[PDB]
Amino acid sequence: ISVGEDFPSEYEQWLPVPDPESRRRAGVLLHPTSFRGPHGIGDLGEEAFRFIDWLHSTGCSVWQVLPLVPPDEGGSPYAGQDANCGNTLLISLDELVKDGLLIKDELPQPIDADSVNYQTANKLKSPLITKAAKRLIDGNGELKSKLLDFRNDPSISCWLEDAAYFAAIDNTLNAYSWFEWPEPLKNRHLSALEAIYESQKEFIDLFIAKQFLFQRQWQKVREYARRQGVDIMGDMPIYVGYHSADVWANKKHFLLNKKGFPLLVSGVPPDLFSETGQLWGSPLYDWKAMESDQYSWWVNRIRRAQDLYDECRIDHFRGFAGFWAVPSEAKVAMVGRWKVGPGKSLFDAISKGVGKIKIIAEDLGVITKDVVELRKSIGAPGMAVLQFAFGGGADNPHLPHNHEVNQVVYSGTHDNDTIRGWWDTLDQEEKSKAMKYLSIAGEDDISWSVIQAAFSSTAQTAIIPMQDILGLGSSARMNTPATEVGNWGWRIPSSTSFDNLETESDRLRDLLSLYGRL
Amino acid sequence: ISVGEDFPSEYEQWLPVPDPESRRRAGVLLHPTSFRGPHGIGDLGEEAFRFIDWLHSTGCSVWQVLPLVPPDEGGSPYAGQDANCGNTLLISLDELVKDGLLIKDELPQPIDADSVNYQTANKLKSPLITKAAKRLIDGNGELKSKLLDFRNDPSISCWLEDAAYFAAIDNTLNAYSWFEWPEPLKNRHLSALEAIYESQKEFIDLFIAKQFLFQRQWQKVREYARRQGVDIMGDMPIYVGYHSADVWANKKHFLLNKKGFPLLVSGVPPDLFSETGQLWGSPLYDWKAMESDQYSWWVNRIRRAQDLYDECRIDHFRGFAGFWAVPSEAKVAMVGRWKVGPGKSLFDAISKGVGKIKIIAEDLGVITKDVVELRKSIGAPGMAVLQFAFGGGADNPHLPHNHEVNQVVYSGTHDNDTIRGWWDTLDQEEKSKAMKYLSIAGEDDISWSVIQAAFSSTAQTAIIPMQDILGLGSSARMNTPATEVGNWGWRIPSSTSFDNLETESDRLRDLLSLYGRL
Ligand SMILES: C[C@H]1O[C@H](O[C@H]2[C@H](O)[C@@H](O)[C@@H](O[C@H]3[C@H](O)[C@@H](O)[C@H](O)O[C@@H]3CO)O[C@@H]2CO)[C@H](O)[C@@H](O)[C@@H]1N[C@H]1C=C(CO)[C@@H](O[C@H]2O[C@H](CO)[C@@H](O[C@H]3O[C@H](C)[C@@H](N[C@H]4C=C(CO)[C@@H](O)[C@H](O)[C@H]4O)[C@H](O)[C@H]3O)[C@H](O)[C@H]2O)[C@H](O)[C@H]1O
Ligand SMILES: C[C@H]1O[C@H](O[C@H]2[C@H](O)[C@@H](O)[C@@H](O[C@H]3[C@H](O)[C@@H](O)[C@H](O)O[C@@H]3CO)O[C@@H]2CO)[C@H](O)[C@@H](O)[C@@H]1N[C@H]1C=C(CO)[C@@H](O[C@H]2O[C@H](CO)[C@@H](O[C@H]3O[C@H](C)[C@@H](N[C@H]4C=C(CO)[C@@H](O)[C@H](O)[C@H]4O)[C@H](O)[C@H]3O)[C@H](O)[C@H]2O)[C@H](O)[C@H]1O
Repeated sequence: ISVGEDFPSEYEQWLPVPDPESRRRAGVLLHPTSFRGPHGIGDLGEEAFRFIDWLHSTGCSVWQVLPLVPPDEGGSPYAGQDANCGNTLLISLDELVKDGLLIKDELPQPIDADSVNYQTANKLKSPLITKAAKRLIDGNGELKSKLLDFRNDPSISCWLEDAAYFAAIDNTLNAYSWFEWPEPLKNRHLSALEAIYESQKEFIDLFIAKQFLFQRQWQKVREYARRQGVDIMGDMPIYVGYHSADVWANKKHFLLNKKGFPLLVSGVPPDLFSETGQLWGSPLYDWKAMESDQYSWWVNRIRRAQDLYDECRIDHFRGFAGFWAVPSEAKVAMVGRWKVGPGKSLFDAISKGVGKIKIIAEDLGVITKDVVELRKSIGAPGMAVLQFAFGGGADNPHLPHNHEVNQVVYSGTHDNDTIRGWWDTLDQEEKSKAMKYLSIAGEDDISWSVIQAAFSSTAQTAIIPMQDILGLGSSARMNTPATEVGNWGWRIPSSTSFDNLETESDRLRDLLSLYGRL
Repeated sequence: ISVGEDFPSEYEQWLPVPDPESRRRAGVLLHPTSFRGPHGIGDLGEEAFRFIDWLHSTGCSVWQVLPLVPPDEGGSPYAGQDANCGNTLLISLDELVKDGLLIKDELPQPIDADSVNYQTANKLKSPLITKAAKRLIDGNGELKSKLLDFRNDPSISCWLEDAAYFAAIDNTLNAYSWFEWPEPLKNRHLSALEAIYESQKEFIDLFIAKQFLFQRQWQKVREYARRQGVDIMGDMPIYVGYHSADVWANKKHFLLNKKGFPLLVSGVPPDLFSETGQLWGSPLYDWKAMESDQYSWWVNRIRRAQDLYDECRIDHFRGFAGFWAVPSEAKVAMVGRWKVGPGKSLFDAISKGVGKIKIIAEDLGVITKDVVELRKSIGAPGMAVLQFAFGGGADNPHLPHNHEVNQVVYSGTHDNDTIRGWWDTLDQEEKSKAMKYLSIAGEDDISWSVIQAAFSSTAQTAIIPMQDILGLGSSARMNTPATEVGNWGWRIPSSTSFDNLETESDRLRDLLSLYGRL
């Protein structure tokens, strides 16, 4: 219509429509090992479905988990034994009964494990998981046909075969790591791998069958989440452990010497958690090498993650701009150097290979100019953690008035204390600063005040740890960085069920309503 | 530095620097007619400088005024008698004593005017302002030389001459408006204008001298503001009155019939303020005609505003996308229709002619898709008013969780009640809704709770009316839309001075500090 002319009679109702991709929402951070149950550890069975139902009733639409990789021996998902495999100790045994692979009589006696012991859980559950996998590979029915489909899926076998062979070799040998393996296994000579197949054929087929079982139980949890309107946000650990099929089967893509030993290892300089810095110990990526077959190993990680999650947190995102390299012999991280990461070049390859992708940049720590620019050049939202909001002055980016829309706000991460515990240890200048910003009734319910401040944010997504919805103290902390004992063990108390959290559900629902996050 | 290589030793300190154009700030809305003083009305003398000093001590860096045009007879700046002229009743007489144009003995006896009466002020001040202008045009000194410079400034005369001639003709004739003027004055015949100059030469030179005096006092106020770090935000009324030099000297650029009578007039459909809508009564722009000499009249408005202000509010911004046209004979606005505005085409011409300009879009009312898009396509911030936040649900754009960064947040505008008065009339559903969002101590200090909510916003600029800093009731309301009597009259109580507002100053300074607006 030309300037000056009349509009049609429905001009007043030509109102702007809210973008569905801009929808405000809330979520809960809860790793599946924290579910209750009689087998020493949480699993992908009934408790997972009950939690989704409870989460649905709160109005939350996001469930954030830690990485689902097989953890290290202290329970850590961030130096896993493989990059793409699933933690087979998350397999529900009760579910294997529904699938026909176990009979009820075989299910073991319950144990009291108010925290996870990964070794206790392993001794109790692995015999039955192997028995179930044995019955699966023996059968000729529909489930066997689904296993064969899984195996020869081109994008499963490009990681699954190497991982089975690796697990098989490690079962044959007494060595501490693959560094000590004999040269022909260590460097993957065809005949040596052929011999391993012949002598460890059954073990290999069992390992592949256990990965199929994990895959199946997880995809069912995720379908049930989708059915109840819940997206699952996974977690992509930046580094993988030395003793893994990933490092072993792609030596030239890591920073190792001629004999396979790491030249440099991962960590961060002196920070909040340690005076000497955090020495993680992982091997590091030879980025110029990776660049040369298009980061195909990184592109397969993201493809695997797309199959497991709706959305994905990229751990230590800053590491792709610049990474901290410590000499491999060092006993502390504080002696080390910053090195140039792959930058945008990695993310263009992920785009080109995988397509459109929902990524959350965990951009916490030392944030330099090149990190901020990388995050913005791929469009990924960053993070705000309220527990870091009350040091410094009013320009602190974690304070609500400084949040952005394309961002996720946490009360805290799995690396922080709970709110209660954090408030208990808090320095007095930081505490009275926080009282001026927050709305506090009783200090008992400081959790709800912080949760309230997170939801009132302009940030599109607000994530709360289950510990803070339950108002738990420091004994419920999931992880303390720069410590080796007593992490990754927290479980929901055996006496709290998802049917006894109606008050919490309502109180949350009220807040999401109030801040337009339903 | 290539991928994999070491960074230099100052990598940790390559931290991102905050953009100075992103600086958060606060301000006060206060029209100069509201200043105290003995002459029935506020002026650009000592009270203006005292306010700037007080404003500086609070930490605010913005002073927002209403349009400074000569108002209509009820005091309204939004249907002024001219578009570019200054309200000569804002001239300080005490300042004219300092300039040598008046002697102290001539200054009149004080009057008690706790609200402005524009006619009382006109009777009292105009004889002395004319006396002062007479002494100015009679002189041969430095001030006369500055007047001559003002006159022949090419971008002053392209509006000032028409406005003097118009005022001169109106002084000669008994007519109500220029519609009733004889054809040769009405249509600006050369010989008829020549005759006016010869018979009204002195009046004309006096009018031009009064505009010089306004210009001088205003530029001194603005230089003092700049010295104290205070920007002045003006206001660009969208429409100008029928009886003005603007309409008269540019007939073909308005929607008038062959004889000069308006075909259509301005207003808005049925809304919050009136069941029949607001019939403003102004003539309307013939936009296709204006497009044809590049909107040169609009481009001169903005040029004039650049000379008076740092930044400018565009009143009824939505009107440039679509405008409501009511038949001229109508007694209510509710019978009318929406017509297509000039859109981006106007703003490209302003860019091309004036350069870079700091514009605030007053995008309140009925907001259609084409308004949101126009605002965004020129990059202008919009507005949020907290007084409209508590109708509807959690998607209401005036609620703090929905603010954007490129935005100005107000407790209220000059069109709203004060906070106190607003809270006093508030419906009970709206009131308990507000109590859940706001932090309220005593209801007396509801003003400070709303001021707090405005400052805590992510919006880059927060503006508060002086009435709310003083915690005043509805009697201090500046304007009620769709009313004709009792507006534009509010003045600071004669017993409140800027030296007795230390507590207010501190309390504000505390809030700006807390929300990073210092
Ligand atoms: C944890 C987090 O750290 C970095 O960000 C921190 C930052 O450092 C802090 O300063 C702070 O920053 C705030 C700041 O305080 C505020 O002032 C400011 O305003 O805001 C900033 C935030 O912007 O907090 C942030 C965030 O917490 C990183 O940047 C961040 O990405 C990190 N979080 C990630 C990353 C990892 C990486 O793995 C996870 O790390 C966890 O897992 C590892 C691995 O298990 C664990 O390490 C333990 O286990 C190792 C295996 C062990 N290594 C030994 C191994 C051997 C075998 O070879 C031995 O031979 C030898 O003895 C050792 O090498 C480690 O010793 C052991 O510690 C980490 O502890 C654990 O945290 C994080 O979970 C993940 O979220
Ligand atoms: C005022 C404001 O109105 C519009 O926006 C409103 C909106 O209409 C409201 O509904 C509400 O919207 C909210 C809503 O409630 C919420 O639910 C929702 O969530 O948010 C929205 C906000 O987005 O509030 C908004 C904002 O207040 C416009 O869109 C907005 O731009 C307007 N504000 C501007 C514009 C003007 C333009 O004039 C100013 O108007 C003021 O000045 C005029 C001029 O004096 C005054 O009019 C009086 O004086 C006239 C001379 C008189 N005319 C008579 C003349 C005659 C002869 O010619 C007579 O014969 C005849 O009887 C008359 O025509 C008028 O009668 C008289 O009223 C206005 O009253 C005065 O307000 C605003 O100050 C400025 O801020």
